[PDB]
Amino acid sequence: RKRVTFGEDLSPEVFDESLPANTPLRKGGTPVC
Amino acid sequence: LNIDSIIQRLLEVRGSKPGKNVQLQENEIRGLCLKSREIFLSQPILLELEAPLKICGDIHGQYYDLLRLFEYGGFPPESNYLFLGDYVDRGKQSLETICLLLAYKIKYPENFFLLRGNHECASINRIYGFYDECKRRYNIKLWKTFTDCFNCLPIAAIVDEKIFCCHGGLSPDLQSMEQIRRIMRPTDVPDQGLLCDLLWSDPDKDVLGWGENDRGVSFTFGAEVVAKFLHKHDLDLICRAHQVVEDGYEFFAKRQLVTLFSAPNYCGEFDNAGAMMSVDETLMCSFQILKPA
Ligand code: NA
Repeated sequence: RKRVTFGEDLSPEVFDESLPANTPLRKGGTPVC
Repeated sequence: LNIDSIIQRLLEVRGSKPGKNVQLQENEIRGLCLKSREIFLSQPILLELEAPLKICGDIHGQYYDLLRLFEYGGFPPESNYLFLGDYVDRGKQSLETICLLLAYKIKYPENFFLLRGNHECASINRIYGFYDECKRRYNIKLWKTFTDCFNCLPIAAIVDEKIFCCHGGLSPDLQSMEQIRRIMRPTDVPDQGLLCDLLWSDPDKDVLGWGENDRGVSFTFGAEVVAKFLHKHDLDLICRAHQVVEDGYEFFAKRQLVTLFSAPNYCGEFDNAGAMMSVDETLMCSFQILKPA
């Protein structure tokens, strides 16, 4: 049966407000199953 | 209505210095409103969704941040999305924000979902920016067309019978989910009642049961109300938005409720990250944080 659980913390995607949306400063973590 | 062309034009600024406008034709925006409205009415007012999906909180017209969120989470249809409302007001580009979201709803109607926030209401967005933006860039008739569309948005979602999602929070009136289903659209947001509370209420650690909400609308609710609600409905989590939280997400009541707010550095006034909650096929929930340097 499916039940809510919480995954490990993921490092943030870091961005500069003055930079284009397609060039993040640091890639954040992405979840995997 | 050329949806692919509209999406391409909205996304052309992903590589631009932030702040550039996209000016669609007025008839195209009217078309987005009319077609999305038909889709919203064709789907339930209480959405029944399946994971995997990514859930986002307030955007408030911070269009470039929306583009950054999609860059991180995956642009539709790479990931399924549920947004919890508040697309307009406060930020500088409500129009681009809502146009992209409505365009994705039309393009991916079974994989992309938008709930109603308290700002998707004429009496609110008249004063907090959206009316002014519409009047300046287009006209008041367009604002009225958006209102007709917003009046048809769904107001809550349940994911895999376990996560209850809405913009604001719980209502003392909410005893049965059928009460949400019976709400007819189009509708404005009334000044009190079940629909109002779903868009407006807030959790509060100091409240016993239901209490005053100093927004001057709706209620606050305590941890015990959350626990009782989850147990009654065999749910595991409430996921809601509506309040700025420093880390982009914040738990309440021993992880029984989470608040998501997805507009980083809100209004240039707050010190917050944005977050979305990624829910995998097993209902394992992770937080993807978009953080300003
Ligand atoms: Na249900």
